[PDB]
Amino acid sequence: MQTVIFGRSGCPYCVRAKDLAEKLSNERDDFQYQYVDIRAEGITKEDLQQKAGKPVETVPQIFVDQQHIGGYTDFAAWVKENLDA
Repeated sequence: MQTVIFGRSGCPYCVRAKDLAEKLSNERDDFQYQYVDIRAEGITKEDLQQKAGKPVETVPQIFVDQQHIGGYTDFAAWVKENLDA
């Protein structure tokens, strides 16, 4: 599916979500990922806040096609109990 990482380049934080999503992207031939940045490209915390589900002031965040998962933690966990095959 389409996994999207919306993080803050510069910090070794999104790196985990990208690596995970990426690795998955290769472990499973049906998985693709996208690294989108909030400043580098120009996104607004408002729009994101809206599409994520009011994550107040917490980054980075991961999205899955249409649903929002949360932070790298939720992403790793989500992955574990979803792509365990």
